[PDB]
Amino acid sequence: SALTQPASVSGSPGQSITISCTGTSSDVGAYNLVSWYQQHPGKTPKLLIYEVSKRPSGVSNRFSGSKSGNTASLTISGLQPEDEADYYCCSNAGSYTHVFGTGTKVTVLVQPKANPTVTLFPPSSEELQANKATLVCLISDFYPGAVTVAWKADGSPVKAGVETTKPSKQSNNKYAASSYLSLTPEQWKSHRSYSCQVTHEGSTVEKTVAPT
Amino acid sequence: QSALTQPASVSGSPGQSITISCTGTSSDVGAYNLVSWYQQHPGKTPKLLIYEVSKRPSGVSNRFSGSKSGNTASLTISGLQPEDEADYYCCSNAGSYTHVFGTGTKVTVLVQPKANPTVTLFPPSSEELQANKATLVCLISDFYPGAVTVAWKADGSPVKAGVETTKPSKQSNNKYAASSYLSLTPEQWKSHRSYSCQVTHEGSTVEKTVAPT
Ligand code: NA
Ligand code: NA
Repeated sequence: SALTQPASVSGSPGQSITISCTGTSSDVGAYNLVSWYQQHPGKTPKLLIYEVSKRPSGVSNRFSGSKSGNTASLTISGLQPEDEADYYCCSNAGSYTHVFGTGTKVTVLVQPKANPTVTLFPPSSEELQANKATLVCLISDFYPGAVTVAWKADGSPVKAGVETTKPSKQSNNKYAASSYLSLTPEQWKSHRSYSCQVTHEGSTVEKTVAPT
Repeated sequence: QSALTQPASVSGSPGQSITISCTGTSSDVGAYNLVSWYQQHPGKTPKLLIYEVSKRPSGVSNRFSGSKSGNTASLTISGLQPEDEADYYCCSNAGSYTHVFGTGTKVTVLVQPKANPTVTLFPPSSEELQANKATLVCLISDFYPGAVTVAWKADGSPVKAGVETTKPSKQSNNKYAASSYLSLTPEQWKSHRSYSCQVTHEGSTVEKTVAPT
């Protein structure tokens, strides 16, 4: 069973952050064999900590590790922009078996937090004339680069047919993403409205669209 | 702190060949002819595939082969089959009585054919126009691999100002999706006769056109 980590955390340059990683008494709690890895996208992982608290040669002392019960912790002090990466824990579940955490993305805040602009598009006429009814929810100009998207039909949940893209930085150094909802024309015309609800930093924006 | 470095995961198509790498040091992989390879399916006991770099036990298919060069060892799986989907681990002697193991590689077996993108061009929405904005969205979906080139036109003429295109991301069907949006004022939108989104993917081109109404 995988080890449990928070999906993300953020801090300002110079701050201290802490990442926790929770397992069971058969792995994290059974041995002092917890290791921490830093991975930038596309690069091989770098070992930061091994055996709970030991640093390999050449690893900065800004990184420290500890453990209490079935939870191991990685602390990063003096947060620097180069520390923006994915961090995952690893632990022995036995002599040869290892279990891995799900990874925590560390965001180093390089600009003010920005709530997203949300623009919802009904199906185009070309689309409906072709018996398609895809809706697109454009989400732009937000920071940091994480949002939660939920669709609705007449104020009821809709989970099937939804695809949301991973946020990516645009030219204004803010993040953009889109979510689209594949619908048949019958679904589109049988409801009074469809809604795209976008949540960012606990704040929620909902846009609504209706057949015409 | 020692471990043999393996890529976390690779993937290949049925029938093709893949090669896993296993990087050690001059004191283990590079020092001896004693690299082994194991295959493990979830919840099952590991199976020795290769020992002493390239020797194959009886009962192991000859589709598995091992080699090494310098401080890096390699396992090759020819004629990839669905049953080959598993975790693969390398190990090497670090000395007479010591051994180092690898971090493991998940081998996923999945057909991933090329696919040209579906392109849907959206004109400005009503609420957007009443807020004095007229963004156009070009939805680009269901393509593989994850690289496209988007070009916008107005009146058949190239337009690069005010366009943003998201980095393509893999969707639930293992194909990629992205969107390109063009930021206009309502006045710009109405002052043109035509707007077009042209998507290029592997020597294939799709152009969609929309006009104000
Ligand atoms: Na113009
Ligand atoms: Na045009």
